[PDB]
Amino acid sequence: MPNLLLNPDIHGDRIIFVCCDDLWEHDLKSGSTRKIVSNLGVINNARFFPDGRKIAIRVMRGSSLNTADLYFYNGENGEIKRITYFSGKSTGRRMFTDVAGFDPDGNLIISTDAMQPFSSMTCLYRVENDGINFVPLNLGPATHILFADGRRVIGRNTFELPHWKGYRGGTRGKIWIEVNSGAFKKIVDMSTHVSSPVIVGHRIYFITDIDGFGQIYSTDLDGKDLRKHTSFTDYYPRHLNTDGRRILFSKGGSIYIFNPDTEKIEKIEIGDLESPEDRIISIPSKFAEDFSPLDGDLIAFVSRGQAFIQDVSGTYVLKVPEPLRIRYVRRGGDTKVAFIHGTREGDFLGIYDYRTGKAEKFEENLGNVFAMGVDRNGKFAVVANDRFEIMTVDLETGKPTVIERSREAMITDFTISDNSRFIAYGFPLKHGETDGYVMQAIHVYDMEGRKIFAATTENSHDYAPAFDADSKNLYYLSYRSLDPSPDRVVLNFSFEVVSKPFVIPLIPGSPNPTKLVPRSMTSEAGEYDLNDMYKRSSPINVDPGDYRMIIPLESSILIYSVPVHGEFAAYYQGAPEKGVLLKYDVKTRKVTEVKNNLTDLRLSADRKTVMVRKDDGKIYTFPLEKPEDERTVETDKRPLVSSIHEEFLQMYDEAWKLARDNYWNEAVAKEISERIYEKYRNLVPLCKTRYDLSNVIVEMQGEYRTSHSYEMGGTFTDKDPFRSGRIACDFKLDGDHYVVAKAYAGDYSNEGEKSPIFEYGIDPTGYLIEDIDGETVGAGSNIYRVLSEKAGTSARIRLSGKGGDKRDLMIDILDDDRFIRYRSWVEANRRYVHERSKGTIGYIHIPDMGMMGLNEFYRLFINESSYQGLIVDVRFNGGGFVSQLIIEKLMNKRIGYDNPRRGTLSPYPTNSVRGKIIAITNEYAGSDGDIFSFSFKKLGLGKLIGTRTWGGVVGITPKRRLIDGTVLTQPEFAFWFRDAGFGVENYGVDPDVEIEYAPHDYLSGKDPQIDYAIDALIEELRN
Amino acid sequence: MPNLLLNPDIHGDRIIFVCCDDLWEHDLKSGSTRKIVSNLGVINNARFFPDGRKIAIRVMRGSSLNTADLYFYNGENGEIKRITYFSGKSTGRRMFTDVAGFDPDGNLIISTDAMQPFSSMTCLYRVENDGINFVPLNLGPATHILFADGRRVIGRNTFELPHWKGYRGGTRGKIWIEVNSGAFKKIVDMSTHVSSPVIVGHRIYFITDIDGFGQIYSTDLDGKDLRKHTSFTDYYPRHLNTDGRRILFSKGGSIYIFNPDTEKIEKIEIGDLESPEDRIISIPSKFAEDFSPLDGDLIAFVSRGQAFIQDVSGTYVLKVPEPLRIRYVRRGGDTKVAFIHGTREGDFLGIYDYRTGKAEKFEENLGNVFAMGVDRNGKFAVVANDRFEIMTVDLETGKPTVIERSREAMITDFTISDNSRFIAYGFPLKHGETDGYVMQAIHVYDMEGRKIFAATTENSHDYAPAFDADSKNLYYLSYRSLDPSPDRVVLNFSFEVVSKPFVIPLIPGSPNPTKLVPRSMTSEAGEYDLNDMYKRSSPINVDPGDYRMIIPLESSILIYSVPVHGEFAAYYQGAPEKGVLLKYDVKTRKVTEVKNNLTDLRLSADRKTVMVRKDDGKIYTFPLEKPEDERTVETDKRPLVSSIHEEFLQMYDEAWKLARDNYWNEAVAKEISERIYEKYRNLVPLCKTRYDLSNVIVEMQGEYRTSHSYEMGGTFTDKDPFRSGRIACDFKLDGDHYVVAKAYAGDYSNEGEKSPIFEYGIDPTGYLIEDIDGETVGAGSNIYRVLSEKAGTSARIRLSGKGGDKRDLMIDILDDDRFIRYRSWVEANRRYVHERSKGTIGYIHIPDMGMMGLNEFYRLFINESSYQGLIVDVRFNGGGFVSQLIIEKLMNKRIGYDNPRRGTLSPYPTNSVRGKIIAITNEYAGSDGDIFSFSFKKLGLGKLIGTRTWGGVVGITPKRRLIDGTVLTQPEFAFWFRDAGFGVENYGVDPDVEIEYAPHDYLSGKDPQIDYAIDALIEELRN
Repeated sequence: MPNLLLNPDIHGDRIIFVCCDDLWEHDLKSGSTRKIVSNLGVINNARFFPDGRKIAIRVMRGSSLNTADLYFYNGENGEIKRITYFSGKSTGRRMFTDVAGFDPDGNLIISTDAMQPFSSMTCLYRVENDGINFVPLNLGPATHILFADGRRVIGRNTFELPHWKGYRGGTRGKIWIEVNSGAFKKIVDMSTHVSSPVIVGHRIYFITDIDGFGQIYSTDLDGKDLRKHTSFTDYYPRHLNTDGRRILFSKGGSIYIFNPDTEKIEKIEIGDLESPEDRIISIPSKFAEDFSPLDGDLIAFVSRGQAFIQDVSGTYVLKVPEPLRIRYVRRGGDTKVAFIHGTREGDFLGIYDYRTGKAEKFEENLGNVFAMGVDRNGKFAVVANDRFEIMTVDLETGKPTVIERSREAMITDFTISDNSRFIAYGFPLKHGETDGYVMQAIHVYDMEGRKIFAATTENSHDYAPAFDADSKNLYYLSYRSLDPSPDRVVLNFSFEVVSKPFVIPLIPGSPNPTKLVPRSMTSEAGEYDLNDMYKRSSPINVDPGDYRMIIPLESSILIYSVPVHGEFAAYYQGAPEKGVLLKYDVKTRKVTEVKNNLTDLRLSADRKTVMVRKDDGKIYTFPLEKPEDERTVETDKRPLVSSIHEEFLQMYDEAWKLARDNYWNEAVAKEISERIYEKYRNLVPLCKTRYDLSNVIVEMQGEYRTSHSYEMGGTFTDKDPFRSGRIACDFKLDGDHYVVAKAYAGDYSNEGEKSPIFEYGIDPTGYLIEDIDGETVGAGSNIYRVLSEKAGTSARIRLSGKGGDKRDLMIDILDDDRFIRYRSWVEANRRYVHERSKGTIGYIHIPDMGMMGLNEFYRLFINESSYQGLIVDVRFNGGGFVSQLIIEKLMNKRIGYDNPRRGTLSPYPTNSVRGKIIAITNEYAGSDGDIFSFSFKKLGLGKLIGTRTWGGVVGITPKRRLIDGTVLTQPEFAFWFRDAGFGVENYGVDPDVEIEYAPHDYLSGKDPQIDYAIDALIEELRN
Repeated sequence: MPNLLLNPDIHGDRIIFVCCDDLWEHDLKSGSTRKIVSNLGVINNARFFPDGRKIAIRVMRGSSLNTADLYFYNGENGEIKRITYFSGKSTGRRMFTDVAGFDPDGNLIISTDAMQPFSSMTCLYRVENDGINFVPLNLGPATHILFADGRRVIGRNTFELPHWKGYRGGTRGKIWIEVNSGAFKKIVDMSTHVSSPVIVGHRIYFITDIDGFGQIYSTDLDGKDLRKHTSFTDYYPRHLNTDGRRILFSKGGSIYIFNPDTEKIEKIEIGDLESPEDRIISIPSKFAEDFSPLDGDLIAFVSRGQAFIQDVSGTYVLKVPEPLRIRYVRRGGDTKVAFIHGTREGDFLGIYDYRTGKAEKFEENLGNVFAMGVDRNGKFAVVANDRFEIMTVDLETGKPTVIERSREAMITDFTISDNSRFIAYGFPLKHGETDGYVMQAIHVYDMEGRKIFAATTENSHDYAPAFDADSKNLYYLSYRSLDPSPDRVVLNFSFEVVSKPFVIPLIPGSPNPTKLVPRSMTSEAGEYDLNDMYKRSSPINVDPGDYRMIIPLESSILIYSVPVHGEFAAYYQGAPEKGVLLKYDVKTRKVTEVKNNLTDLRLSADRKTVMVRKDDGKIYTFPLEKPEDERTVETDKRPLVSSIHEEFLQMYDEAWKLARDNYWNEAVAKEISERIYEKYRNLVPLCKTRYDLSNVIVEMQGEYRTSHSYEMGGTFTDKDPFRSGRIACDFKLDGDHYVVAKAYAGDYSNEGEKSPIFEYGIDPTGYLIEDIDGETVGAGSNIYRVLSEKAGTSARIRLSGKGGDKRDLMIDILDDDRFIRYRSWVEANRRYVHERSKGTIGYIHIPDMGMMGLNEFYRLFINESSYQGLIVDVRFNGGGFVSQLIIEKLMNKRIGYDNPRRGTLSPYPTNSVRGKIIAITNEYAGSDGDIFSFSFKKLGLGKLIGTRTWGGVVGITPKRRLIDGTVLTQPEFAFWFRDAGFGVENYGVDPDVEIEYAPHDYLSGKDPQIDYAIDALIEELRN
């Protein structure tokens, strides 16, 4: 059982590399190997210093390796020391904050965005005093910095891209070079991506897959004389590193060597190194899901692919006796529960009796199940697959019977009548193969006569169907109560609270039960008749809002309400939505609160037990009759047990299946999948850590050669994320004191947009930081570290300005100051554009096409839209989906005015740009950012200035995760531009005018992109 | 900066050893070193298998390394695997559950007490199927098992004893040997302790300090031909281990080699290996203490030697700017706090103003301070030292002035009048230099006239003095309200609730304020007169109970009550005592509850703020006027920061000082201390882990050559303790199924004394365990592991007995079953003694001389005391202090009877033993156990049978701990037996008849000690 070796570095006979997240050293001479450093978290890069004595190491921390920082290793005394306290943000695809290289003097040059507004601004910094001070090289963003003959060699976006093989977009790795002690020239700019550059002698060796596969090449210090050296076919080579003599690298999990002279490729022998305990223990709550209430006051829940029947206490627990991957568990009888078991083949229905033991599992495939339920009389079950089908499976025989198939989306919202006769469900529809919206009409299926009826019309969104106990009327919710709500910032209106409940008696002639129509004055007791029942529909007198569930009770109705709120947290942090359980008494027609702070709710089949999760993450349970009596559902009593190798295989196959099942093009999928499966499956057994699995999985995802194949979430370590103390400032070591080199601030009156020092009425810029919380900082005291240890609290900071000016304030040491830096940048550029255009041009910047973008666009769109000209800077735009909405705005043309008796003119439309517009874009703007760029030109809103953009317009919508919480993504929505097709994908967008931003432009402190834009508009504004 | 190397093992050129809790391997040949295993917790022993390929490792877990288990290491593939799930209990002095040796076949033999009733029964077991099955060798308790010429060599109690150099007690390490394929003979039994035995050729090499220091010796396989090989003088050698050729060992932190042939000693070169981050982060709550409320609703508290001023929230925190070791912090003004700083020299008073910054620290030494307080007007402070002095320190000048010095105990209970004029305190006294009890009388000191007065008489215990706001009357509590409470088991009575409050008006003529004597009917307003004030004393009408504090308020009085409760938990688990704050309204004379679940309480100087800790460990704070409004005091917001090397030095010096300051003999102390200081201080800088420090400290404690020098508590790891699933049963692998070899049970009707399976009315013995919680256990499934994973929960266990008998019950998987095994043993021996003496002899066993002992003694004393003869088995007795109480019982002689008209005779006394008594004792009974043994003979209660006992009769009473919570102990109370002196110490007690318990006696399954006892009594019972 060998390991998965990777990311090596060489120096003489010694060779360091990574295995099991730890760092190892190998001596070709003796042939021995040893672990030189461990227990620091997950390590992915280790670099030999010039002398070959010390080693710079990049280690990641946080459950999902969302944070990272650099460490030093002295192989002389075995000393270990943290160098940076930046807590750089990183993801699988962009593992920023690493070693850039070493300067001639033998000093370490790092690449980080810790002090930058945009993650992609991984600017270069020279490390001094072991992390005490940091001197910027002002060469702009870079991933590698080599030196040759006194010439700086810069590698841009030159990190590996395993997730996207054959990438040819604008963010492809490129190489520049110095020519005139300050002048730079781009020398390697192939059609494909260039990664991991090295210089042996006077040639730069790098990797690219221009020929269709990853190989090693080289060229003189002028990007000329290209040569193809290796000819691999098994796995792409990665992580090139050298010592000046030979080149080192990794492939398919082994460490190889390439001698530039001999041009010979040889594999290093290392054999087995480490085989940790395969049987691991996990905490059920960390991976729990699908919590459901059963009879006898029991509970059912799924975790890490396993299922359990336990009591609220968590003291008596039973595991369902079934192999890996239980997707769903559902009450199917007094002591019987029905489950959904998934395998590489698909999803299958199962049944288990936690009393006897009988667990006969079916074999009839159901495809990819996403919803499952069982009638109250354990006769059959209802299932929804990704084929958009809703079906009934005979819980006795196992024969699934398709009832109806939607052609727009899955039928996951359904309910069964208590008498097991009707099945009401939401049926997504469209009235055209290209409609912009998808309607949803409730459908009712009758088990007798086997026929479908329309409970609702197909003009809006009707959902949450639910029958009453006696099964006499069908209740449901709908967004039909249209009534606009005003926007407090932008002239606009939205449908905020347009949800309302309705009812439909299954017996014609019977009135709305909530209308309290005296029995003596009605003549019900007719007979079921579901024909044209959508005509008998009636609403229930309850104020419009945002309802997600309706539960009909004897003399009351429970409703789940979701108060209006922003979507920022939900969009970026996946933060759960907050609701509250409301009660409506039919008699009194009064509403009340039953339970708040709910983020999820489930209800028993008997309607007597309620199970819910609150905003605190915990799960509770209480009787509907006495909601005051809730208990906490504990599950962390019994350890969760599993096998790494069994889970890793399971996880690989699922990742491999989703990638295949969700790829936008089914054809390409059948081929790529079938051609990459085995190849990458053989590496799984070499994996010992979640990080090992990641390497295998990502490389296999790259085999689809498309954008948006990401891997997020998942548990990679038990190490806590790195902390970084921030006060929105820039420090500089000058003598024996740290000086406030810069004090970031954007809109003083906005929230969280300035150095917390400003609250004390003083701009820290220029002042000298004496000490923090008593401890003196400076020449012999790392301020970065001290601040790190105070992150998230308030500390006393003694400062000193001009003269005898001395301050001693309680400052809030923030955990992050990115946004403050972003806003600072935007406001700077905004001030710049005004002054240079003599107050005739506006400025607006769009960070992404998500909630934040929407925020930033409108934040300035309301003050900048009425200038002679407008600059819509969309550089570094991270994509999203709201581009269409922003374009729609800019699309407006001013065609009139309103003349008031008093006041100023009112432009019509209001959201109309006054004059000429111009867009700025770089290679760091992609996805929706790609779409926005192409559109801006295509619609002729103005000229596009900058550099070709990213080029990944195949959207995604993940709907399933791995048993460890990992959320993988698959390019499922290919964007097709009219008169261009899918051309944008794997290419990007070409600006009308290309304005490069060379390393020398950064050294001169000039932005050639924004300058051109401004100067260009002034020219157009001469008319 | 080198490391502290230790506990090595050798094999050829390779040499494994421990450094920084991790295991390392060194190759003499190449001279290189590497860490072969880490992150398992703290490792102290590593043993090479025969083939030299695999390695057995013993690792400890739990904050205080209170738990341990064994792991395997395959140097071929680098596989790691946990072998045992016993969760063996261990302490610094007795690190049980380790590798005993290897049998001829190359199998691992382990020594553990996991399945034994007494910790000292570290019986031998052969490991099979990598921990699947365990086969007992039935050779009795052993620490080492070697083999030579087909002869078993057993080493009893042969582990190292660094804490007690020159130990010559009965538990001293000894060596036995087989002579007749079943017959054993003791061969090495020197006067001193023999540790770490090895066999090179045909000689056993071990270590002993018979010459006054640790050295290596050897003798033929007959304990003959003694030879002294080494002649060290720097540090004792430890952990001998060999491969058959050369011997390996450690000394003063280095690894050495000894060649039996050459007889040459050589040091192995290893140099620096690991130097972790010196700056560590700790959690304040984990080491907090001395929490105190200040003004402005602020809080003060001490942790890990540091002090802080923070708000209840813990958001605004200030550290007191003072070097290590702040013992106490006390409010001394609006923004000023007084503190007690400790150094190697002693304790000193200090003052800090968290507003300005002025922190002038005094230099006048105060000795060892244990109580400190400041008047309400920040003029002076009151201090109590271990010299038994109470003094006033001028908070301005610094001049301490001794007021009074007790000669019995410290004066820690004192209070200052609000007007700063009187100082009331408890003054411990005796009316004889040999009295059995120490009385305590409240004393009052007047700052004006400077004279002491007697507030109370010296006939009992008067405490908790407290003045009223106006400083007109002095309140206090006393245990004078004598009134006996009946014992529900043993004919006895105790003073349970005899506490009551009293008051003393400082102005003669003034009545008891609580008596509500109409002002119009009294003529107070006299003048202070403290003369014969103890005559004016008066009680306050409040029911007797167990009060710890009394707080006089305007029209009410607060009293801290402690409901009667057992002391088991408090005695063994140090569990805090539970109290409740009560309120007494002077007017209504009615009592009420203010706050419960309190385990500690503090009160502001203004009597308006209350700070308390509840049984949940958290700290709260609430206004006395509105006790319903309490907030939680948080402190874990700001990380606690420190330096390992600065703390380690601090901790060493303190451990070194306490050891010196508390040794029973001052003379011996001055010499030993001064002679061992530097020698062990030079090792501190080599320490990197708490375990490294422990090694140094323990060795230095051993330099006192006395018993009771222990080291408990302290934080050694962040690893959670090992878990062990137990159901009071013994399993045996038979084929492919585990069989219940034994089902332990003691008194079926008592609590926690039988296998939880019994509750289902079935004796598991004989049955076959099929599966647990679904998972099948047996040949290919470690039941020990499975049970471990269900510890502390209830699991479904399928069993199978004779015929088609099959059970399926929900069993409680316990975390431990020691007590159930102990009770089983006692009951077995009890049943045995009855049957063999034909029902004429009783049996009683005393496990220790603590609360449990008291429990077990009376548990059987009431049914066994009236037989013709009695056996008081006190083997394995762990000591304590209640021996005197048990003797007093047995001391009773039956001299009469009560003849009833109906019923049976009543013996007088009731607690009188009917006839002849006989005691059984082994080397595993010590301390009070030692005292009991000597006494039993000395008083002639009967004969003593067994083997010489432990020999450590120098008691301890720790009263101070290290900044990391570590609790060190120092032999402070030397026991002097009349007509024998201190002879018992370092020797033990000699039984009238010596009955050894050889290994062959265990193999025959016979107890020669209990047999002799029974047979001997029958002989005496012939009269």
